[PDB]
Amino acid sequence: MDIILGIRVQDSVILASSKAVTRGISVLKDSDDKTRQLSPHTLMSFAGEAGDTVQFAEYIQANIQLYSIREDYELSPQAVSSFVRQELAKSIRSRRPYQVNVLIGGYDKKKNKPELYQIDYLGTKVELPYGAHGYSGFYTFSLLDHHYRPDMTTEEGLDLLKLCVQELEKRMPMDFKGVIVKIVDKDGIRQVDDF
Amino acid sequence: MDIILGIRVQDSVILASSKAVTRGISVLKDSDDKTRQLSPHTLMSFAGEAGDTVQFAEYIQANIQLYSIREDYELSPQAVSSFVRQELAKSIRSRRPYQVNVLIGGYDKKKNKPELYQIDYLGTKVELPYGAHGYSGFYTFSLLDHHYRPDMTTEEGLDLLKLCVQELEKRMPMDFKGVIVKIVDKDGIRQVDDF
Amino acid sequence: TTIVGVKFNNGVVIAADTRSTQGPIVADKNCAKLHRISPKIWCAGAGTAADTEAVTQLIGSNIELHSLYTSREPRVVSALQMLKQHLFKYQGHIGAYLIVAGVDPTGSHLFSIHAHGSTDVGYYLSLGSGSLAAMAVLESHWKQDLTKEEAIKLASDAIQAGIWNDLGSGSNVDVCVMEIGKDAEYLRNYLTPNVREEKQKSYKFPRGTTAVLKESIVNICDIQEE
Amino acid sequence: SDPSSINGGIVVAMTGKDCVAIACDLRLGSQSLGVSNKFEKIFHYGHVFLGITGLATDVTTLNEMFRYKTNLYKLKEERAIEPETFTQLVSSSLYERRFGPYFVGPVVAGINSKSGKPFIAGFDLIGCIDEAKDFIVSGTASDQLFGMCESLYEPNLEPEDLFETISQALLNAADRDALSGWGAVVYIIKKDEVVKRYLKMRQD
Amino acid sequence: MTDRYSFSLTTFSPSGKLGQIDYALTAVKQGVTSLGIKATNGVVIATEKKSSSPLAMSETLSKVSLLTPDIGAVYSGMGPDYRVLVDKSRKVAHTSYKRIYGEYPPTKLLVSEVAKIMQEATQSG
Amino acid sequence: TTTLAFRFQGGIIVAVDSRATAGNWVASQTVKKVIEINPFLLGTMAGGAVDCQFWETWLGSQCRLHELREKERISVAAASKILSNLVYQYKGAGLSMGTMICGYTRKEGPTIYYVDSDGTRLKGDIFCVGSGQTFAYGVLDSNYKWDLSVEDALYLGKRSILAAAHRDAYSGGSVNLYHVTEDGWIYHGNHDVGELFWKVKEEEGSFNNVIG
Amino acid sequence: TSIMAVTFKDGVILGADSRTTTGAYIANRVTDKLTRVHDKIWCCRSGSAADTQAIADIVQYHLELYTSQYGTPSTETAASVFKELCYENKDNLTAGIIVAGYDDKNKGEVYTIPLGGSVHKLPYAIAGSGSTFIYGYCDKNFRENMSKEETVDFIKHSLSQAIKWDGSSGGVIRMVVLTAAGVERLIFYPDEYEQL
Amino acid sequence: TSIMAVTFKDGVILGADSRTTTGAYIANRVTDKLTRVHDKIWCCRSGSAADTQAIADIVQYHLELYTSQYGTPSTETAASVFKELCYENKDNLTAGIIVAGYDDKNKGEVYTIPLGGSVHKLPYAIAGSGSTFIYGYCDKNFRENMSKEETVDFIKHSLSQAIKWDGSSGGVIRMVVLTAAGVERLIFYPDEYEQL
Amino acid sequence: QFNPYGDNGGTILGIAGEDFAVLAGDTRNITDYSINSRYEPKVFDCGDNIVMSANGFAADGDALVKRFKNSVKWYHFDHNDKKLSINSAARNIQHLLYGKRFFPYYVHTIIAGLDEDGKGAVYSFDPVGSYEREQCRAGGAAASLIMPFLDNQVNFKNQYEPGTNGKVKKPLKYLSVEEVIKLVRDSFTSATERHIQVGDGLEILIVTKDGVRKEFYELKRD
Amino acid sequence: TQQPIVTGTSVISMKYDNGVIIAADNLGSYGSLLRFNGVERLIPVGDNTVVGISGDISDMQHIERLLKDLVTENAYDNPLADAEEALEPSYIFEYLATVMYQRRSKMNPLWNAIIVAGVQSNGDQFLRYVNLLGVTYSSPTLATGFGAHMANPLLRKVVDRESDIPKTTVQVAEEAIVNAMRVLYYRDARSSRNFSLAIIDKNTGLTFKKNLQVENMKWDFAKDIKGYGTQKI
Ligand SMILES: [Mg+2]
Ligand SMILES: [Mg+2]
Ligand SMILES: [Mg+2]
Ligand SMILES: [Mg+2]
Ligand SMILES: [Mg+2]
Ligand SMILES: [Mg+2]
Repeated sequence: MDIILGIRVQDSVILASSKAVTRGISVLKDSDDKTRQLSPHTLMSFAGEAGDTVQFAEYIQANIQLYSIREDYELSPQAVSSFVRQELAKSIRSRRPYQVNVLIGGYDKKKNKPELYQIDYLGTKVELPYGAHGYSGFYTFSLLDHHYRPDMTTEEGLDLLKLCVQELEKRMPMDFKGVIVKIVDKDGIRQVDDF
Repeated sequence: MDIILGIRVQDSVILASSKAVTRGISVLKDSDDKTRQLSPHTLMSFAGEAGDTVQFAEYIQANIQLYSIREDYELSPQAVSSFVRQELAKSIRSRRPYQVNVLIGGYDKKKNKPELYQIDYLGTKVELPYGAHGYSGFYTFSLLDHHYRPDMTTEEGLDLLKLCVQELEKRMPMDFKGVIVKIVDKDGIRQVDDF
Repeated sequence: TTIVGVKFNNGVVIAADTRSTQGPIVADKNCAKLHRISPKIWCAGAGTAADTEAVTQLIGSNIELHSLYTSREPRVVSALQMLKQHLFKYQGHIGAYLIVAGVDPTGSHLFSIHAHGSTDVGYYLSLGSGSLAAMAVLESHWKQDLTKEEAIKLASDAIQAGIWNDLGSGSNVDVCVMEIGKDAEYLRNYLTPNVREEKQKSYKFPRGTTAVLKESIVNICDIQEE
Repeated sequence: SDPSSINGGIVVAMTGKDCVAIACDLRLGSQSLGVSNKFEKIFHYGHVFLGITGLATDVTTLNEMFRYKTNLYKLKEERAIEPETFTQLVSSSLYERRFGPYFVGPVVAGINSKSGKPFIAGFDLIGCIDEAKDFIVSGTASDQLFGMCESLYEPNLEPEDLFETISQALLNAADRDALSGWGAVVYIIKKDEVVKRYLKMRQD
Repeated sequence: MTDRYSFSLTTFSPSGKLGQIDYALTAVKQGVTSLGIKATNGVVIATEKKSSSPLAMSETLSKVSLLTPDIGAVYSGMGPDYRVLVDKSRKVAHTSYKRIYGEYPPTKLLVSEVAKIMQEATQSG
Repeated sequence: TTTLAFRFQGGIIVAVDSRATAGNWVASQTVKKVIEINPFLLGTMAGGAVDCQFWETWLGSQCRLHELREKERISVAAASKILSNLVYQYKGAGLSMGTMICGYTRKEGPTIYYVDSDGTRLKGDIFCVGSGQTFAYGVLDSNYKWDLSVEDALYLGKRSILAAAHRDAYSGGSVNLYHVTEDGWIYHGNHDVGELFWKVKEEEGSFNNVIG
Repeated sequence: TSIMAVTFKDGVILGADSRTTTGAYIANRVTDKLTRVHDKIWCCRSGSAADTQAIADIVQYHLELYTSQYGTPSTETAASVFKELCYENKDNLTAGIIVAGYDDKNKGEVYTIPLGGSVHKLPYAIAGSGSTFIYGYCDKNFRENMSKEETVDFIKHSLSQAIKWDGSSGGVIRMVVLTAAGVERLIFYPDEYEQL
Repeated sequence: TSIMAVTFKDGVILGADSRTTTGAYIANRVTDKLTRVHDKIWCCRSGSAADTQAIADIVQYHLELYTSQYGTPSTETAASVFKELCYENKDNLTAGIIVAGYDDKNKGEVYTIPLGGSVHKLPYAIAGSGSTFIYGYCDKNFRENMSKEETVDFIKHSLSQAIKWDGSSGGVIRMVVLTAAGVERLIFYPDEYEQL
Repeated sequence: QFNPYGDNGGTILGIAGEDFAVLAGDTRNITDYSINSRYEPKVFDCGDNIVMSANGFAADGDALVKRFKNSVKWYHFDHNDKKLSINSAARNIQHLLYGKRFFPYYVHTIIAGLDEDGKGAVYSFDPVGSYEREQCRAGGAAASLIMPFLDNQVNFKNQYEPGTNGKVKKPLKYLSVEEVIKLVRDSFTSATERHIQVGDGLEILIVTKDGVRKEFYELKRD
Repeated sequence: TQQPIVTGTSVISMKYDNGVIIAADNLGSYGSLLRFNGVERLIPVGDNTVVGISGDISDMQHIERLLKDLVTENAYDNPLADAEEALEPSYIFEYLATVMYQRRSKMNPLWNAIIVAGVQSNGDQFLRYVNLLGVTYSSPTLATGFGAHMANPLLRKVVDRESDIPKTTVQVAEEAIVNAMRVLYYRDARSSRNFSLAIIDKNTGLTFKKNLQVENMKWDFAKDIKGYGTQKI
């Protein structure tokens, strides 16, 4: 798929992901949710080749849910991101690699800190205050570089995110049909239904 | 460029043309007028390869304006369309062909009839009640086939045109930044500034 | 690379230059190209440097185990046979081009081995990008019944021809002499005709020239007691 | 397309009097796009230091692999691995992927704990060891580093002088490379103390 | 054909004894005496060359064997079992160490590898 | 490369970076990407360096011949069209050009034409061309107003190049600023990105991600 | 390469040049292309040196193991083993081998095995790049039941011409004589054969 | 194609086979490859039939116009005209021509013009696909100042072998004898030359 | 297929002083891994106190230098023996190069001399004619090895004044001709060590108001 | 654009104290076929210059005619054609170099490598190279093709730099050239035993030697070489 953004503020991680699914010459859907809840305090958004994206996301989801049951314990965002990276690093030298890029937004309940991890299809992991995949960063990073502060509130983060989306809507040739925004914090995961 | 539509109603011809100009990754402009007035009662919209489109359109404009001065007389839309077709037919077997598709909307003052001509870069001319170029027809022709009547008013034609644009905005992946609409009738050419 | 091998009266000598390159860039100015397969069986490698090192260590390892198993000193023909059958199996993908030389109870031997698994016998051989320059010298001055001192001279002169005339070869000359009934003598940097001249200037900086943001002690030690 | 120059970055290592120095830039990119300015390329296993340039996923993977292997080494051997031994381990580990290699340019640096001898080594992506006395370079500005090191370097530099030499070698090399920079780190390594310094440089 | 003995031939008896190991130790007890002494600047290992016949050349039968340039081995018990263990010990010093680290294994780790081989013959099918 | 130009109340701001690369190798940090066509007209350099240099100094010669013959300043429309018609003749041959022809005349006011080696000629208010164009556009779009002061407009152009210089690997070195008025352009100095970045970081509070 | 094998009254003689080239560079000017797979079964090798060396070594192994079990193999048997390797691995081999041997029962025999892996029993065979230039000469001058001296002259004159015209061939002319008397090696230098 | 020209005591003789193939199909089995550009200057043609026919026709025109102005041309002059066409148009021609002629002053002369468009004056020349197989034979059997009967036998035996081995050559052996006496055509059929 | 281009190696270096300019270049000429000549002059005195070198493909290099020398000669004929200023020479060379825009001279050209105010001047050209006045420019095979060193030692890049710790830059003090020649020699000595195509000899042409002077130095021949 | 058909291999040459020596074998190869054995590839121009040519033979014959035509043209309206206004090596070379570069620039090269050897009016040695690309260079020793790789190393041991030229006699120089030709015969698969050698001396003039042969060859050691590794018989 197309645009996926992430921003880590003071006490939460915000993931924004486009709603469009374009298969061919037509936009088949304009309400697609490009994300999966891996654990109560860990959310993963994804973009890449058709089929591989959802197949990979659901496979990771199942594995983390399995771990959660076995140990009766939620893995830290760092631990989940390392597991995901390894799977992608394993994938790149396979017969047919997963063509999937992901952002992992999580709230570490032990450290009481939000954490955003950016991982591409090669297994290239980076922890960031804000991140993106594909061409999304080209349009948005100059705005994020300018306005971002580590002590931002969730409401300020959403305003900076709106500015990023507005710039995308202005200068991107493709119509990505807006974004679904989700917030990850100490209380868990919730969707901002009006954006 | 991208989308150009045309519809011939009872007493006028309406041409709708997208405003976007994309150069690769960015949308450089969102207010581009993809049309030239060839004579007081003849308008030509155009879409194709960069540079060639405007170069061709202005070349035709100059030639028709030259004819208008020499003879002190406005050529009929049919005559103008035949001249344009020949130039494109000449072009296709040249060293470097004009990669330009055009719609010619004109009001014949002698016959008191609106006329719409569709000509592609090969020099393929057709007179139509409604027409398009590229992928525009794929989205819009089913609506036009259904609703179109030869005795439509200009206001009804604009409403049917809005429905076509709405369908394009819904199902096309590209953001063409809306359309500039112009009406050609017995009084000449005018732009619908709110659409 | 320039590598040569020269037979003489009571043994064999191999030699090599000491330049290893990455395209047009000199990675190491004093590379050691003379490798040991066994105490008295040495070889020089050209082509893909990792492959030459890797294939000599593998065969060198299997040669040692074979020597222990048979209670006999290793033979050059064994190294040759094991090298060629390995290289042939990989159909040239292991880019190892070797000159193998040594002494054993059978006598003194000199072979060349190409990456596809073909081998050759000779009294004088050269391999590498400077092999043509070296072979010109060998074809001009080689004779039958060379002495130890003449063979060392000829071998190093052939390497020099490569050093000066071949851009892929340079720096120093390494030599190893394997004589019958004697320990093989490895002569590292036998010639040193390419020492860099003193620079016009010292580029030692004043302390505090570099701008620094943060300093910290790195804990290399283990977790401490108490 | 070329895996060794997608992410960019550089590592340089130098020997001095009773000390070694290893340094790297902090950039990680997706070709033209700068992605991270905190991507450190130097790691350490006990007192042995390893810099790795090239494809970033492989840099990460190999670090995790050598941590894995040096940890088992220590449990069985009951001692920390030495630079000379680790160099051979890096070489063996790379060559076992001969026909499907990690796209990296590793650089080993350290001081032998028993002999006190300063040691550096470099490798190609496939395992060939370059054991230079003076210096080792790696990455997308390796040509620039070769030029800087060749002119700036002199033998038997004291730790605080060596710091200036290696820092200036890295900085000016990185400023002539589009895919290197965005910060830098320098390790000064002595037999029983290691100092880590972050350098101030242009951020373009 | 096929090795259809995929089960252990050494098993715990009711008393907790591993019979085949005890019986192996009994065979070692019958074997010729060998010894080892460690000094400050060296180690010595020694044994008797019990010649089965005076026509036999006892020099060809090596009871004391080099494993690596810095490691040697001697035994008591069944000679043929020793000979194959020496072959495996020499090879494992290369395959599981020298070809990885570019140096010969330390005494304790080579011993550990030999011990592992002997343990496996105590549990494998 | 990152080049921009935008129209505003006080005329036109032109801002460019200074970096030139051949692959990953940084060939130069001191390249002039603003061609001074004449005292009243400016052009930006992107794509092919020589193609922009050669044909825009040639353009200056054509503009000079125009005002000698017609005894009148050439319009920005006419100047831009001389260049676009020229490159259109070469279309297919492999010219590489992405430039903004910038000027301020009586009849037109401040005018910017984006001219292209494919033959494209677009009049507009804001243009950004080069590998770092997307980064510059972001800062421009969110901060641009017609009623900007000459001081603030100059800073906006400088800051937008800095944004690109930071993120885009093939942009950097230094920033060149120009202000185009009706009486001619005014040069506003060369600004090293290295020194500018830290200065802007501190004074503005931006680039918190970067450690300084 | 120029190689040939010729049957005559007392047995068979194998002949070959000594040039091995890498492009236009002569990598070895004193190559031995006459190789022994058994006491009195030899072969001439043309094509990929790596391939033909690998094949010959395998054949020598097979005939050594054959001899241990069933006694001395026939020349036909040796040719069959060559063929089996060349035919079954035709996709990965570039080998053109002439097999020549002496039995007491069958006397001198020559078998040629071209690229495809077929077998052809002949009175004499020629092969290698230089053979093209002497098809006419050899066809006109070969006779059956020649003497040893006549056959040596026939081979010497033939390979002399092959060497003269083929740049890929040259150096010394090596020969191996296979008879009841035993195995005799011959060598002929440029100064001898060039003036013929 | 197998073609040759041989100088001898009384002049020169041109020889050729008669096979013209399109792939493996023999399009013409009785082709005349010995073509006349002047009374006593002929040529043997190999390569593209269209090219060599076009060249020969142009040369014949040039030598006819030469003769009208300057009298009888030399064999060297005819070879020069052939060369000029072949060399200057080397990118668009596939022609291998042997030029042979008889002057009274110079007697029998043979010039060969290979693909590149170079000229080589020789005592005798061989060319065409079948020539490869008789380099050895012709080199061993050619003598200078042979008789007419010896030269006919030399050419007959040579082309017989070329035909025997080359599938692209065959049919009849045509010959043209150029001497002071005049121009004599000879033909030799398969039943005659195959049994040689 | 015929390839009209080749690589003759070599490395050149131009440095502009305060009242002087130097243009240096190694004298080695190569193809692939072979040496053609250990001494083949690459930097030329073109008259009017201008020195030039066109490094890369030597045939195009020689052709361009030859045409520029010719242009200097005809400039004198056409304009009453007027001296061709370094800036005018630079613009002229652009047109020579751009003349073959679609079949370029495969060279990296550098000229050096004095400007009309008597100050040191160096101009640098790409293969197709884009040019620019510069203070410091290395060209050719070992350009990537030399330029970073020059950024550091000529322009004092990344060097700060001790004690201030990154707050005060090292001041850009003017270098003498003797100081520049030291940096040129050390640049080529280092390039010779680490680049296989560099070596044999170093030839330096020094331009001042007094005229053009030459200096030659040996380099390693391996 | 073409491909070379009939080809000539190495041309080798060197300077000595009083002049220059140049040599080249008499072979015209047709791929791997050693087709023509009597090809002269050293072409003298006047009594002061010898042009040695390798590569395509048809282009060599064309160049041979250009040089023949150049001598004719120089004699036109020139009373000093055999004196002060005779053709110099430097004139002949510059002409060829111009032609070679023009032809490569039209994408239709003369597929050759050429060495012009001679002695100038003032007694100076002239030795310069030019090829199908129009690339030119001069050196105390020059060689084309395989000669570059095998002859130059040997010839450079005699004259390693400019200062070694006055120390090198014609006997030493000729000896080195003849030895180099032997080495090329051992190792170049497209070479022949027969060659020509030309000496241009400022005192004794042009000495052109035809029908030379490679002699004193070492082959006896071949008898002892058996098999490719393990074979004893
Ligand atoms: Mg990533
Ligand atoms: Mg950079
Ligand atoms: Mg940047
Ligand atoms: Mg094979
Ligand atoms: Mg030959
Ligand atoms: Mg060098």
